[PDB]
Amino acid sequence: APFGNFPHYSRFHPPEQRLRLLPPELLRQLFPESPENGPILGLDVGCNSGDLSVALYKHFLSLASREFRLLCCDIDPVLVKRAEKECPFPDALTFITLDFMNQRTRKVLLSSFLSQFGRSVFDIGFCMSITMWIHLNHGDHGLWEFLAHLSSLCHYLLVEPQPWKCYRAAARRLRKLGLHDFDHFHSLAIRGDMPNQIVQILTQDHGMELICCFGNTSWDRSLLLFRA
Ligand SMILES: Nc1ncnc2c1ncn2[C@@H]1O[C@H](CSCC[C@H](N)C(=O)O)[C@@H](O)[C@H]1O
Repeated sequence: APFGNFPHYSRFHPPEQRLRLLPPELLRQLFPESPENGPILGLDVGCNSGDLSVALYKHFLSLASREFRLLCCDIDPVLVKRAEKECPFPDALTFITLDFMNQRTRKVLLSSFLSQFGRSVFDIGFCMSITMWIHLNHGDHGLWEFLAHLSSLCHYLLVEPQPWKCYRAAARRLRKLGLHDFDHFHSLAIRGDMPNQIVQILTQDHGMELICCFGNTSWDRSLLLFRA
């Protein structure tokens, strides 16, 4: 699993103590309630086995005027269709297999999904614990391009950057497991304060402003909310 496609990542830190400081009223606190805008469209990048996506859907409190549709994508197809067969809400969550660092696949599938509601772009994006894997697999330039695509693809963006602590463990686990091919740990110049580095990249470069954060940047894991 070089892209970090660990089966059932949910055994690793539980959904509940990654959203305990996340307000359930977030969907109420971010979007108007006029139904003319249509459903609230979320893009969950990196839905390992649907656990955290289902938990995010069950966690947010609805508006009772619009409905929350969530397109979740992942690079491992077996994991995606497991998430499909394990998923409580069929008519609310749509699972697809996508390598987000592929222009053609991403453009085609994301326009196929958003054509169903008009929706030139998404409403809210979810980038939970995928930053480090995009980084390790495509260098600083791939992290930059990933954040750029998500900034120009979403109105709001809830990123969970993995700290530099996890980088060492992941790089060791990949180097020893005959997979140092999917690892640029040496050539990474963006380092140390991954939350603040993501903040600076999404702020100076991609026209987004940090409007919320739940957790400390020096904590276990911090959640960071940007808006275009
Ligand atoms: N280029 C890429 N495009 C899409 N998904 C990717 C990707 N690289 C990695 N992923 C997916 O991103 C996930 C990161 S693991 C995090 C799982 C989930 N976000 C959670 O926090 O519970 C992995 O399951 C992997 O399958």
